[PDB]
Amino acid sequence: SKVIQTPRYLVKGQGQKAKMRCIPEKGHPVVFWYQQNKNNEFKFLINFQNQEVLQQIDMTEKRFSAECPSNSPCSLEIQSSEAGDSALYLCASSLSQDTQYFGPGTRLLVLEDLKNVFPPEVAVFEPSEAEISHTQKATLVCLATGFYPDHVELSWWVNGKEVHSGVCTDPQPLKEQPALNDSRYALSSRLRVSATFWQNPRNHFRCQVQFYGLSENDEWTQDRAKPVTQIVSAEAWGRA
Amino acid sequence: QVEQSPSALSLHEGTGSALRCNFTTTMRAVQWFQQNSRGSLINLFYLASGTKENGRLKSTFNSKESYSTLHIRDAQLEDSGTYFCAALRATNNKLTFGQGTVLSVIPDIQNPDPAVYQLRDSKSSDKSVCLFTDFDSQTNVSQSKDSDVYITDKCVLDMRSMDFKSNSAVAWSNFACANAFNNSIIPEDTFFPSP
Repeated sequence: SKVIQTPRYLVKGQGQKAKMRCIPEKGHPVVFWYQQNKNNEFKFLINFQNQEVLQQIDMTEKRFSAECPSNSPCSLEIQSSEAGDSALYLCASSLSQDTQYFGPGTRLLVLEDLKNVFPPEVAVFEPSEAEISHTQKATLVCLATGFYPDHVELSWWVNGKEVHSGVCTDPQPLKEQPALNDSRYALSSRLRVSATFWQNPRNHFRCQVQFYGLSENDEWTQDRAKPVTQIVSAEAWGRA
Repeated sequence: QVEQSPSALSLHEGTGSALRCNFTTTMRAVQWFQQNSRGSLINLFYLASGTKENGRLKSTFNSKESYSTLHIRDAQLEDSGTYFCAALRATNNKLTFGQGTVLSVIPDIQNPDPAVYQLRDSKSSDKSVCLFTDFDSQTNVSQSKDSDVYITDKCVLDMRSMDFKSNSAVAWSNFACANAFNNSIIPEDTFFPSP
């Protein structure tokens, strides 16, 4: 039931190889791969029992190689990556028992090239005094700006622990330059706390953005820093 | 294949409704999922017949009659997401997915206090954003019409310990908070702190 899939996001340029892994909980020998697109259509890709394929998409539509070796994670791989490959690749497994359990998937994006890939810049904005005296509350705002593609995960950390209560993050990044299909993105998130909590200077707040970019394998031949997968953070301390 | 309905759905917090999936060929079993924002498909139910319960969710499946329902009652924010039914053919281990129901729960704002605040960068004082917050769910935030102005959609956060919910939207540029949200229709009584 606790299926693992890696990486959570993948960006590739056309004509590059795209590899993703799945690892079913042990006890589950049946592994399915599905493709979900942005219109929420699912397409069955292939099915494994043990190391043997049970069913598969139409052969003339098959764009990937896939395998489930013994004592190894199931892998699925596209050799000549193309735009139309961009999607959420889902892995599921079952045990007789017909239930299928899904992993968190791999979000694959295919671009002409990796030249416009940029990591986020991150900033934290401190609550206004006006909000405090008007509501006895204090909203912090995190901005992640200038990243591409929109492959990020934002989290908030209070005194070293991840928090979920009082947090709200945009579902959709916005385009810094909507005219360009190539535009960089921005994303905002709020964390709201009581006034007294914010006013305690012993309290520490961090907004953390995990960015998914290039890996060691990608070739970077450019003047600027290779935009590798990385974490960018911004922080603030409470204030009386 | 499958016919799921509705396609989209807005429930006020605390209200309920039913999703339905008709099957146009005979199925032997159905699964229901909720896909959250993270893209995680969360298993709600598996049924080969009859009816099951699972908290505030109820599900029924009838193979002869060829449909399945999923009932949500007492809707919570956490229920938001996209629901899918998926079925196994009776005569193929692959699931066939319905088109999906996108579910939006409308938070109940108990004591609206609409306001627009200005917040400064922790690192740099000159940088700032505008926060429109505490309006009731009736309000809508319109995107900016200027290309140098950025305005997010509204977002509801839930401070659980205090049992307090609040909507907000963020705007920034490279200007004045007093007119950041002007292309939106905001409450008459909206507080604009006098900085």
